[PDB]
Amino acid sequence: GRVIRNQRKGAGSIFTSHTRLRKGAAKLRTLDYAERHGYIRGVVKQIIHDPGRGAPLAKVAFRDPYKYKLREETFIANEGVYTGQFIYAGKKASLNVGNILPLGACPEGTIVSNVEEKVGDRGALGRTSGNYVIIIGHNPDENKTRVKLPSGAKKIISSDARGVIGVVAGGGRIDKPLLKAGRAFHKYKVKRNSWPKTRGVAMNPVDHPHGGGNHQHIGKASTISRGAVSGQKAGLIAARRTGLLRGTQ
Amino acid sequence: TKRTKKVGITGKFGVRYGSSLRRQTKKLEVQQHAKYDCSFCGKRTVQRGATGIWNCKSCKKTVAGGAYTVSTAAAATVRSTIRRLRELAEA
RNA sequence: CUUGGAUUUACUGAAGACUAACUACUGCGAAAGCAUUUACCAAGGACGUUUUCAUUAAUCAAGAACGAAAGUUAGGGGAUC
RNA sequence: AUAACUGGCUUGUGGCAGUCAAGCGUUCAUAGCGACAUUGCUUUUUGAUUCUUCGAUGUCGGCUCUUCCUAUCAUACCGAAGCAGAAUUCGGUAAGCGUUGGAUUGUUCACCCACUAAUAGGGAACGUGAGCUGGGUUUAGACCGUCGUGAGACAGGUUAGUUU
RNA sequence: GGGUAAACGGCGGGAGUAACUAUGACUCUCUUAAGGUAGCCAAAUGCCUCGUCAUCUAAUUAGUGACGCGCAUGAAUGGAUUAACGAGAUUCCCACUGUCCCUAUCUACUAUCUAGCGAAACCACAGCCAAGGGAACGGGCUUGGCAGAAUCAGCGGGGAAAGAAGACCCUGUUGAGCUUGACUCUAGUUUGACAUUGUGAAAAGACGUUUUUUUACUUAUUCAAUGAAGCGGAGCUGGAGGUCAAACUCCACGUUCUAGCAUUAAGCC
RNA sequence: AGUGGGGAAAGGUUCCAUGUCAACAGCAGUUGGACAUGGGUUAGUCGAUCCUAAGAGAUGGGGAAGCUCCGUUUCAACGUGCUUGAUUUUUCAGGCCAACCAUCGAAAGGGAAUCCGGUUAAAAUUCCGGAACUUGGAUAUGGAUUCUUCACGGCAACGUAACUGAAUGUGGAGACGUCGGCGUGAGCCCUGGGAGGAGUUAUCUUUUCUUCUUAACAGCUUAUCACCCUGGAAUUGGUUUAUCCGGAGAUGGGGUCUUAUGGCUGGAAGAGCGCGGUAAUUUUGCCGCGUCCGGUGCGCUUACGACGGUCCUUGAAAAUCCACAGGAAGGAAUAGUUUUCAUGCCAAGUCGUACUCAUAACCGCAGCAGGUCUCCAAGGUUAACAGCCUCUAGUUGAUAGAAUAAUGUAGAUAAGGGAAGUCGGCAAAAUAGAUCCGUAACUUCGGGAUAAGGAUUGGCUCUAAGGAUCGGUAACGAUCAACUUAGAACUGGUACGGACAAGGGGAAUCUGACUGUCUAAUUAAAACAUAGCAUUG
RNA sequence: AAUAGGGUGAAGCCAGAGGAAACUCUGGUGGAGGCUCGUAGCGGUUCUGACGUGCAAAUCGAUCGUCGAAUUUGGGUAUAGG
Ligand SMILES: CN[C@@H]1[C@@H](O)[C@@H](O[C@@H]2[C@@H](O)[C@H](O[C@H]3O[C@H]([C@@H](C)O)[C@@H](O)[C@H](O)[C@H]3N)[C@@H](N)C[C@H]2N)OC[C@]1(C)O
Ligand SMILES: CN[C@@H]1[C@@H](O)[C@@H](O[C@@H]2[C@@H](O)[C@H](O[C@H]3O[C@H]([C@@H](C)O)[C@@H](O)[C@H](O)[C@H]3N)[C@@H](N)C[C@H]2N)OC[C@]1(C)O
Ligand SMILES: CN[C@@H]1[C@@H](O)[C@@H](O[C@@H]2[C@@H](O)[C@H](O[C@H]3O[C@H]([C@@H](C)O)[C@@H](O)[C@H](O)[C@H]3N)[C@@H](N)C[C@H]2N)OC[C@]1(C)O
Ligand SMILES: [Zn+2]
Repeated sequence: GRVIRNQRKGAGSIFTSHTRLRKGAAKLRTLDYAERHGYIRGVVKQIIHDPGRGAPLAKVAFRDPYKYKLREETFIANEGVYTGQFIYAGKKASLNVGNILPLGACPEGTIVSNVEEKVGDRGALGRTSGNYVIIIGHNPDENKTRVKLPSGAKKIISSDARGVIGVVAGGGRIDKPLLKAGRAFHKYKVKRNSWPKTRGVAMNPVDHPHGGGNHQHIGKASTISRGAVSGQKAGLIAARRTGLLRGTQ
Repeated sequence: TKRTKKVGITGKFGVRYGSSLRRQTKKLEVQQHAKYDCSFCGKRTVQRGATGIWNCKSCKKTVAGGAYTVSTAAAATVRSTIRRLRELAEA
């Protein structure tokens, strides 16, 4: 047969992300002395649209502690943050929307976003519009905090890892239907080349494991082992179950 | 005169996409294009620029918000929850 | 279902419901209904009045508000039955 | 050296014709029929075979047009009758002359409607594609049903498909 | 051994039974993982089949509506609908007309003839018929009919005319595209051992050394950040813990109404 | 919306003049993109050159037997740094810093600066004549500034001829989608008077046609928006075609700013144009006069402005230039500045530049009915940049002559019938614009719908309605002006969307929801995609 | 970089009418849409038309689909033979 579309994506030729119009990577400030021991104050200059991202971003200006120079930062804007607001980041930052605090300084049930997995990686968790991380409990002796991720998973993180108070803005995008192929076209026009999607059963056997036959059908189980090799993993990879989910989970 | 009985703003879609899909769009598009009261200057001049971005044409202040409304229910709950946890901690 | 220890014992914890006992020939509400604490919001019957208006009223086709449970749509929850 | 047309041999099968005469026909085998048997003919069916053609004979039907056969549907003349007349039936010489218009089907075939003197059957490389047409069949696109794990299969159905 | 079908897929027979008959609500039995549910249908899916009935027509293997033991319908291998849309398939009707009855006439450009210019396909030799025999359909051979130069415009009977070493079929110990529970392997991936690979402790084992389990160290090694900027320890200040010896624990140690400013040190010894 | 006038790609001398006809231009040839001999392409201002884009790619390095692969925010001791007080001793001395930056990548993106007239056989925003501009440098003069050292004025928005400002920091410009109506300007179109010239003239047309123009650049001036001062608002007012604005200060009154765009003047009438005359076998002319004053708009195109809509889409980068914050340093009195005020001086390199841009200069074997990116755009009819006729400009190229049989190809018409033809209405016919009337089932309430189906339409002569600017119950008078709509009379071989242009419709079934997409060269579909739905990691 | 001229008439806005009320109705304005008729453009249905030793190794005529977006297109750039 032939190399399937799955396999062709990894060479990254026509499948690289479309980044010309993007407004910069969204990150927290690097952990420095000020955020480790006290707090530092910045001001929101702009709240802007980032193409390919549902959540708006905030450009925030901070003084450089060590030389006469301004520093601009690209944050993920939480809902309620506004231009001209002061943003406090550090260990002594107050518990207000938009402030960047370590997770150890937030009581049970604090809603937080753009949360670090490891201390100082500048944010990995709860970054999309309408999403957030819940703080479940504290383990002060071990310096570990337990949090609830958007997917429902529970995770133990260092209490020195930071997060931003509030909910990521722009929530509710998916509530409105797209209604049109053209809206999807415009959506992925600034993300990557992954649309439209041809069905594997509509192809010939060279093109895809699902192709061929005098009727369109898969012909073998679409649940594929985790240990299958590239070119075989099309369908439902390592599925624990299939079919309509009924009841609770 | 009342030009359309029920389609409202989704009259631009004609007879396409199905009535349920158009009716679901109507609920969010009315909120999307509505004027909101600014919490800073007190005028009804807040409109959406893009998803999650709400500008006031009067005082020129932009606040991050929801995709189709200025404030979502989850964000409102967080303000009270963050308000509450703030004083229970500072006391 | 259980020797992979089920059931039973103690501690901590997580969920959603529900509001026992007090509770009655007792209360309120147009009816459907309404039962943990507290605070706020506006509403109400009765009573008391040497206050006020002066027939403004009764019942009502048409036309409207509310309306257990079950059932429907979309989210969220989904312990128990 | 070998199948799928035509052609050739064959003629079971198909079609057509005889001989005998048990019975039918109010009695009367033979006007008209004709069982049980039995002799043939034809190549307008389908087989059997594999002789010719695989450095290719354009492979359905229709349309168009000519001609030929006779085992004669009509028309000419006549013989027979269980021929009173009328109508009808059997038979002879006869192919000179004609043998139609439509609904459904790609159809040959089939089946109805109607007209007509009559609406006979056949051949000519299953006449006729450098005459057409291209509905069907019979490349590649696509759908369904059954079958197959699958790729795919199906004298099963369906739609689109360059005629030098 | 457990779960999973909006995974691949699958979704039954045989007997009897109602007071005319017929049918069978009802019963028995065999059997499955389950025995096709809601719907839908001679449908683009039904062989039989041009199914049967009705409608449409003078007449309908077409169309439509019904019926359903359905060769072999059927539920995201999606079922049944469905307004709007369609150079999609199909039937009927109105309008329309040379599609036809049944053909006629007209125009331009060709064809035609001329001056000039001037190819190609194809070609064993060639070129009138009937019969015969013959590789079983001859231009040539045998026997007949016959048979007179040179030619022009047309024509599509024949030259089994031309175009291409049949694309169908079969053979070949010739392939190739594709598939899989074919034979034989393979990238990847996973699992163990050994090496990289050092320094301790406790507890179970077996003859001062050793097997196993856990857990301690940091310098090998691995991950990450940075323009390698504030690390580790101690101390100076305060505050709380009521101290009692005596300074013993813990905490902090310059920035939070506001979209300003902070850079090239003052001061002191 | 060209058979007109230019260009990009591609070609490469095909350009022009002279000569020439063997071959080539499928006839011809005295002609030619042919053949031969010569000539021809002039830049500080137009491009390239520079910048960065997607991307490409060296370098300490890490792989690979290696050709080489990987990395460029690259585990690196990475400046061939910069500014001073000067020293010339071609030596010094300090002080600032080094986050980023090898390099390549656009003749349509970004970007310093030029116009008009004339001129050749063939070049011109390149030459000539005149008039400007930019950048870099040098530097003199004047002006400005200083005894209150680094200017004044205005309540303010801010104004000006100038009117110190190091490191460092910051801001702006460069620099950005798309659609809708509205406003303004320019060019074009239309139009009156007058001054010339041409035409028609049997008759007539105060007539038919034509000329009457004004660059870059310099000065003054000129604006929507925005902003400032005053003042303090419900009897809410102002206000757009589009409903937004006002105690966060409206309406009213008075000012400030951007100069897009227009006006006047200089450039500049000396040019160009139109008439008339004259020398002359003439190079090249020389002279006279004029070249003026208005109107109009749902016109066309184009630029700009103020607005409004739209997105699960929010619509480059860099070079480069400016400004600000800062307060280092240096500056006065009988004296330092600054070339961001005026004037003056010097210079601007390299390569491209002819021509074609196509029914003959490119690619398709060729002078091939194919293919190949883009700018400008007149009158009439009209909704119209469609179709039809015309002006400017350009062609008149495609072998020709004589005839007009059959069969063709392209196009027409046909009595009566009206799909009987055929697999099938294939093909053809029928319908068609605009105004008014009328419009079913069904439906996702949006549609279906131009459903179906009727009536009307010419010409001529009239009438009515819809405005602008001036001037004080001005409900008026005056002056001016665009075509829309409506009605009436009269009239004709009943014609009239008179050519052109221009839907046939209805009742159902199957199927895919829809718009969209593919088998370049036999299949456009019911196939693919799609939104929606579900499952998996 | 490019895309005549029409039709329909979505939200928003103004004005009026009806009603006891809840509410309802009308006339304008506006100018939405992978809306529609239809040029240029892009495509390629049918005649199974022409041609089929062609003008042409895919063309020519008519008839057609679509025509403001999943639109058309120049140049630059990336992806390379199991
Ligand atoms: C012109 N229409 C005709 C119609 O007339 C009719 O034709 C038949 C024809 O088919 C019959 O013929 C048919 O039937 C005979 C049989 C009866 O013997 C067969 O032998 C013959 O092969 C067959 N074609 C012929 N015997 C009479 C015509 N009217 O049926 C056929 C038709 C086309 O519809
Ligand atoms: C055991 N030796 C290690 C040696 O391997 C190495 O460590 C690198 C480290 O330098 C890299 O990290 C480095 O390089 C990355 C780059 C790859 O993007 C940089 O982004 C990063 O700033 C830089 N610290 C890290 N990403 C991997 C380690 N093995 O250097 C550190 C070391 C201790 O010598
Ligand atoms: C499934 N087996 C195939 C096997 O058949 C074969 O494939 C060849 C392929 O390699 C050939 O192709 C070869 O030659 C061609 C060309 C020069 O002819 C090249 O373009 C190509 O690079 C070269 N690999 C191709 N022409 C035929 C296939 N069957 O090669 C091995 C294989 C890919 O595994
Ligand atoms: Zn505001």
